[PDB]
Amino acid sequence: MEIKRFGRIREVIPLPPLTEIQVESYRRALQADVPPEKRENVGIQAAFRETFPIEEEGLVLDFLEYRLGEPPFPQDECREKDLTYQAPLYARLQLIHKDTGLIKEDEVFLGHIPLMTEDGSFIINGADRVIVSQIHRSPGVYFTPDPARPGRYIASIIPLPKRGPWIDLEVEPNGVVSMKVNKRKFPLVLLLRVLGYDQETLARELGAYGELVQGLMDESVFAMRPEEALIRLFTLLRPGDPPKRDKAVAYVYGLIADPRRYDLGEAGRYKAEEKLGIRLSGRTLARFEDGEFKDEVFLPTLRYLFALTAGVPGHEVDDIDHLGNRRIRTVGELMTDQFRVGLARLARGVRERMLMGSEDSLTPAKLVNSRPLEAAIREFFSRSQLSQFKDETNPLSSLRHKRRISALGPGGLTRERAGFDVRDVHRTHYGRICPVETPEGANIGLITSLAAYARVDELGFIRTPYRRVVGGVVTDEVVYMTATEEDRYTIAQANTPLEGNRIAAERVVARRKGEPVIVSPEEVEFMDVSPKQVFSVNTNLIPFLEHDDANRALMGSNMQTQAVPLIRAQAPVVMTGLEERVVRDSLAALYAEEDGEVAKVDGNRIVVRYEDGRLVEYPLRRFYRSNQGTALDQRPRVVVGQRVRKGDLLADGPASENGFLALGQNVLVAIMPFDGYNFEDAIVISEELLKRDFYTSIHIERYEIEARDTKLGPERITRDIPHLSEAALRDLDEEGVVRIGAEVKPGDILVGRTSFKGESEPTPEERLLRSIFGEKARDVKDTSLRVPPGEGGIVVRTVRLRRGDPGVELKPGVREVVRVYVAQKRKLQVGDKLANRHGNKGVVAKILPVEDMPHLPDGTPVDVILNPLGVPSRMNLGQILETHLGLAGYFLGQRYISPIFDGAKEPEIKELLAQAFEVYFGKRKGEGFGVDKREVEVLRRAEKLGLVTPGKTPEEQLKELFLQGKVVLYDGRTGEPIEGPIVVGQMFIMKLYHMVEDKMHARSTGPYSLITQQPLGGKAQFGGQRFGEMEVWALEAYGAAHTLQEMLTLKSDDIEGRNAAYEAIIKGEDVPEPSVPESFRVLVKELQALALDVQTLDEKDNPVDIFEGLASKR
Amino acid sequence: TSVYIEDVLHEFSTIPGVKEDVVEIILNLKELVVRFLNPSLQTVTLLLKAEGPKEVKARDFLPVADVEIMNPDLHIATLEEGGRLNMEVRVDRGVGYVPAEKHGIKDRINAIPVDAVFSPVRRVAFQVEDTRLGQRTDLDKLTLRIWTDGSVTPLEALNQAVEILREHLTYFSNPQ
Amino acid sequence: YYITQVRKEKKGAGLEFATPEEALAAHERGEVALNAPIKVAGRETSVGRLKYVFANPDEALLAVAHGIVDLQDVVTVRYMGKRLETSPGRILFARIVAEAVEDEKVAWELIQLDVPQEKNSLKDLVYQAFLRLGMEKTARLLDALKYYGFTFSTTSGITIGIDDAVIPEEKKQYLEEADRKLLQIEQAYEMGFLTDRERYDQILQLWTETTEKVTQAVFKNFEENYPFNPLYVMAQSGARGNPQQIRQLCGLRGLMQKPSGETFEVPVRSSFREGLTVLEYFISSHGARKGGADTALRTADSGYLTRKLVDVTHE
Amino acid sequence: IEIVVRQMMKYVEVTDPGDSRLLEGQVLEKWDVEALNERLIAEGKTPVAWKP
Amino acid sequence: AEPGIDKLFGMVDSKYRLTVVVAKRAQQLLRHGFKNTVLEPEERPKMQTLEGLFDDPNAVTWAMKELLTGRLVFGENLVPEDRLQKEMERLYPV
DNA sequence: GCATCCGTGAGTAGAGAAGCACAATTTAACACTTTTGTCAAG
DNA sequence: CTTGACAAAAGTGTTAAATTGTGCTATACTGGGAGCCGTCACGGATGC
Ligand SMILES: [Mg+2]
Ligand SMILES: [Mg+2]
Repeated sequence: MEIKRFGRIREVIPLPPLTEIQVESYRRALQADVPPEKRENVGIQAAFRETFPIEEEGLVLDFLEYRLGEPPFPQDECREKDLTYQAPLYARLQLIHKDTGLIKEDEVFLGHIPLMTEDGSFIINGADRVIVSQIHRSPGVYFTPDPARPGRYIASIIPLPKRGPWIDLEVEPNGVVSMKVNKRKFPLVLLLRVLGYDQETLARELGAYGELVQGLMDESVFAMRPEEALIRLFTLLRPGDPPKRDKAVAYVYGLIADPRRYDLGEAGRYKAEEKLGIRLSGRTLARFEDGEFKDEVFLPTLRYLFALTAGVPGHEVDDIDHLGNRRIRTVGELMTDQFRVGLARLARGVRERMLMGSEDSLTPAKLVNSRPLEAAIREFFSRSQLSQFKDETNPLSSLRHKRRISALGPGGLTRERAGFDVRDVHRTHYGRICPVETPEGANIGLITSLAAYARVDELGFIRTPYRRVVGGVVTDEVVYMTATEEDRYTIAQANTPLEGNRIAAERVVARRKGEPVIVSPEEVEFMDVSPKQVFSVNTNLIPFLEHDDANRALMGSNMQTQAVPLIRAQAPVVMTGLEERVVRDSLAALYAEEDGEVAKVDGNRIVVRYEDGRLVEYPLRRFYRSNQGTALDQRPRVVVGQRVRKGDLLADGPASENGFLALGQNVLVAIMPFDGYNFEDAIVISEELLKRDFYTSIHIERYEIEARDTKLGPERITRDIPHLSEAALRDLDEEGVVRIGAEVKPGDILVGRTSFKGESEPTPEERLLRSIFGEKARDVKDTSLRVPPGEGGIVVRTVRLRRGDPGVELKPGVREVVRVYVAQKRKLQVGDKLANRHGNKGVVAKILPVEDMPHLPDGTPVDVILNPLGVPSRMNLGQILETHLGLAGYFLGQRYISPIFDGAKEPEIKELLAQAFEVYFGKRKGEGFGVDKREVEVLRRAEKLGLVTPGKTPEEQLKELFLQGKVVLYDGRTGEPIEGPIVVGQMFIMKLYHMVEDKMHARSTGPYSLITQQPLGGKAQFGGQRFGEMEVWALEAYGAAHTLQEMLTLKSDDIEGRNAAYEAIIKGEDVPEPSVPESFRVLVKELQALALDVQTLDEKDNPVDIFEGLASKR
Repeated sequence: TSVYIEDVLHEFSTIPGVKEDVVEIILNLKELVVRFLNPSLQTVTLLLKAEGPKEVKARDFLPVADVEIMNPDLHIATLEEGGRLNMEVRVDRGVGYVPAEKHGIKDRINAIPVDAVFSPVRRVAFQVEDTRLGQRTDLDKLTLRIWTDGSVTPLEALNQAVEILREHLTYFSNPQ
Repeated sequence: YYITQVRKEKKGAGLEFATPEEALAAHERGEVALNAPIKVAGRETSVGRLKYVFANPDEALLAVAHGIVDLQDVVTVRYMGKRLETSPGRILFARIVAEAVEDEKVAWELIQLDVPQEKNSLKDLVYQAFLRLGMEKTARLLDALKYYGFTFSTTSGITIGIDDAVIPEEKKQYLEEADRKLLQIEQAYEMGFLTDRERYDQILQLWTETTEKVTQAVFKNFEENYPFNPLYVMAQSGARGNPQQIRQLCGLRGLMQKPSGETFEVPVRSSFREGLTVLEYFISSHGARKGGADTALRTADSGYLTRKLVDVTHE
Repeated sequence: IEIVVRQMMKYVEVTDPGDSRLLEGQVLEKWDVEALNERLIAEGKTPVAWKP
Repeated sequence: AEPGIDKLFGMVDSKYRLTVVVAKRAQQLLRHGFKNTVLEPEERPKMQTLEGLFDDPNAVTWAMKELLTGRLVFGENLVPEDRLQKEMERLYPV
């Protein structure tokens, strides 16, 4: 099956590593491989050099170097033992006695740094996790216009998040400039005097604008000394504190001049110098040297604000949503920030520990307590919003999750504060953030994906590549450049015709500061690398993207993540060219390290004899359960003795076919209504799909149970469960666990556990019951683990971890834990959700036998029937073009690669359809068959609909229909043809993770809440359905008073009513009259706890006791 | 309908020395075409014992009386040096498509039920032409095209189909 | 709708004969089509009305089963004691309503025979049946319409191909005409006759009119050349789609708005069938994101409003 | 809409208490003041003056 | 739709009165084991069971069909509630 | 009259970091009868 | 149907260890700490 490639744009550079946003950022933070003496002042190395040295003010604790040891356990062991894949951290510290002059050095153990895997994820407590990158306003100096009053501008100084206060400079109507700090507004003149500025200095610099300087020349404080002006400012900031020079200087220094508390950041410092045209020595608003304050940024900030207000040409306002003003915090920065917080907490503990207790005899090991450092690190990787449970339904799911950009999280935004501006597609998202990929709903515009060619720089600004154009010729020089730098050039489109390297078109479509313009070739300075850089990886996997509406392209890209791996997964007939790169960069498949020969091939492992001679054995991940329950296995794709080159595929990963991403099946699709089973996005499939095991997926469910220490005796995991027969214990082995390979159904025991019964005398009816039968009550009860309803399958793995095992850190009181893995082979059934890459989704509503499906005249039935009514409103025409191209490739036996926006056009598809007709119909002629009578009838209608040209032969008219993607289709039920030609072709359809098997739930009676006594929620807890306010409104509107009262009382929280209702039903009786809900009783008692006398009265205003006399004191 | 492999407990496992896992092997076995030469034969068990390194095919099953393998060249598994494959494949006779969850046939404890597609017919197409006789030209020429796996010839399948329809037409005889 | 819409032909439309036999003779030679509008003496008729006169609906539908006529061909059928010039499909629809309500005379008054059955007409039929017959008979009628509606849509031959989104020949003329007038605005702008905002408003009005004319051309092309086109039939019947969505598939995408709300000067000149360019797709992405953001915030505001209304009028 | 608008106009403001215990500017339902006025007129006392 | 639902709605001034009458009659039928029914033996509702054709156990179905016959009298303050319950028990023992 | 701070509200489902001494009180191990419960005897 | 007497079961009174509660440490030490932030409109009051 050959692959035909479409497209005319030549990409000079390939896609960058798709996980480099995760991998490279964490490498830069750790710096684990670079020797300590060559480590740069970034990452956790910067954290050590910032908090250290710790001075008592004559004991100094200095930092020299750190090192990271090898992880205690491998990644597979951490997953199996619920451990964190982490590396021990040791810091080599020295304690300096400034009085004596003696230095003692030792290496202290600071804890464990979690390690990133090769694919770019973390294993936290045995679970795979991904740290999502965060987007926020970049630090620096910004100048936005005052909305309340026109003609006025406000200066904003933003440091790194949680690394200083936000500062506002505004020109008050009185003419004096004001500085707002910590919600306290005060005149900047006072602070500006503190930093050593006289009357002539301000006039010499800011006096060339107009009346603005006159409001900055209040001589009431200019004659005042800076020292008392510093104290005077200290009173305004925090009023009431006793004015002391030592305390006042510390507060001001810690507010704007302390690098340990205020940090403008490398990105913030660079933005400040670029905007104000200055050069900062550090990353603080001011420096404190020689016992006095020197200005760093306030004067240039006020100079810019005055010039902006005056109206000089070189000054302009700042768009805060401009992507040059928004930066990305990657995993390395997020971990480093939390590492610094923990290090600061550790330093504070060291400082308070080094000022008391055996001062002469102190060591860095004794002073340093690493628990605050570990607690902050553990908190970040476990309970942070940006630390998310890894989505690994399929390899594309994990790849997307690592490239996600979130505006939420700690230090970011909340939906309430997220308006139409942070949620919108800014013009600078072009080539940096995918415009279409985003979660529809409350998260639209807040969680986004990095563009395919985009990369995050050191400062956190997303750069996109462009080809340099000089003299009208497009060169191979590629420049990665930010949005603010992009605004300075005229950038042409990647589709501009070129004769070699010279631009051929006289009129070139280009962008100038995001606006589309028509320019000459000599005015073009840069060119787009490819159409693919505008979109993310998921969107780049949608063929004929240019023919789909953006709202439906959003759905198609998102649902590719939800596709489950299939046992017979196939790469799509129509591809975009990124299928191989997604598999390669996801690290789910296995490739040869260099050239060599395969020595051993097995389902468990592959051994390759490389040219250098070393034997490398690659264990194969087999039937591994992902975070979503999908089975992730690698199947070998080589044979013994086969010669492989460097990078050649050795074993396909999940949802991959010969190194190509395979998220679904390639099936024959007929676009036509079918008896209402296609109604409103419903999908009709053939039974032939189940016969050959398409859309069949393997899912593994994990069940866990613990044997605990109890005050009544310890729980025992054993096969001897009281009061059960041999049939219930048939599949349990001698240890009480179900045997591996046994088929389990709901209600079957997975593992037997007996718990000692609580000491409680039995009811007299039970006592007589045991007395009659002469059976002594046992001391243990059945607390074994059973299959929940609607679940089951085949037991494939049993994991038993016991207390005292190496590396097994069980919680106290737990003797052992048993984990059982149950695998089920799920076939496609009614209610399962199918989707394609173009946003067309629906559930299977009907499965037909092969003889019922519409079939081709040659006898080939279709596989899937799709409703044509889902096309016109959704405006996603790419599925139609995929169907047309798929039809041609079905008969020509070939697949196609059509890149988005540069690929197969209709003239190219129709000429392929012409060749496909010669095998579709030319084969029929050779076999000795003419034109069907049924085909003649369809052609008679076809010329009446204007689909074929009158006067042509039936063969020519059939060819005309084929070039339109339409064929004569017969009804399998009647044998008669469909009255009009039907678009029949081959389309790639995915099976999504939303399955009716995991979503069906029902409950009659079950667990109830502790306080409200209402049924719990969720299928896992066997809970009831929530009957909310709107559902109550529906019954009120219907007038169903008694139906409403049952749900309020009899079925939710009437303890007496629900017990009596159940007993009445099982006796064949009608349910009794309901009583007061228990939630109302809770409300009354809670209202009484608020010192409110709430009493229910009768017709005569007399109190009525709704507590049955149980709360009345005698 | 059922397959048992020595030292294999379920279908979600791999066999040492065998490139394919049990799921893939079962998928290969679903393509096996077995022809019963005895009309009274209802169930047969095919025994396969192979040792690596070899590419075990459908022809490597032990011969059975009145049983013929119609596709001896079908690939079953790839054996690596040091790998062994001892299988007991049970072939039943039936109609329609019976999933493994319905019949659940296990000849022994570790036998794996297999979804069964008993239909030998692979594809059917019928063609109608404009034939003429005498002075009337609206007559029909019917041409039935039958593709079968080879265990049943297309002529036999057509004869059985005619009999099934003929028997169903006798159901309209006695009114109630 | 498919079985109730009548076919219109143009092979011999507007040609006049003298006797009905002469009109039938022309149809035999292929000069005039079966449903082509003709005049026998002074009355506008067609070949199908004269050639096929059926004594009852059963005979008319028997001919359809035997392939002589289609459900959409206009013929002569005697029904309810009246000589009706309608199609068998329209006669078939009358029998569907009559058998569903088990009353032939009342069902005759409940339907509009001489129009294709669309969303509004079917809604009117359901409401009229409810008033005259009650819920129980209306429910049976609804099930009968559902059964036949699903049955005929399956065998109708309704599909969606790329050629079904027919591009009118007037789009190229309008785009060239708009380009010529676009240069006029730019030429006048350089002459000082109009300001910057006047130029911006002039371009938007030019493209707004061009967008509307293309929409008319798309539906006019369907009306005269492809009356049974899938997109046209779905839009006219009220099943799926609106003229705005049909234009984006067959005409042009149109003007797009910037994130600030300002409209881009250059519209997206390509439809979904032709395929947008990379720049046009990104330009259209601002509106798609804005619409989705509007939808998310509107549901909370609408739900909040509903709860206020419930809590003020619940008594 | 009229059902909701009816609830939006349900309250009135007292402009002149008259011979009642109400206060000028007090807000109360329209029905109550009309019912209160009926008793006041039925005994000769000054009715409450109110505005919608 | 329920059989004769249009006729059921036409016999009451308020549609919710029909529901009250049907529900109260259904519990009267359930209380007395369908022995107080006004339906003739050929008029009793039936359901199809594998063993055979048996009486319909749904009293709501019985109550709706009884009201269609017209042998039931409904209204407010017809008879005292205590007198009604006692008299039905006597003439229809259960 | 107006300008400002505070308070209120913003859709529904589901799935998810001191020892130590000593006294005072309680627990648990004993012994003890004393008490039910029970199997011979009539 | 009473012995009756008899061992187990249960109650009970000491006594011990164990657990728990409380007091007390004598160079001099004398005003904290973390935040600090991207929504918007709406009453309602509180003063100016
Ligand atoms: Mg077979
Ligand atoms: Mg005639």
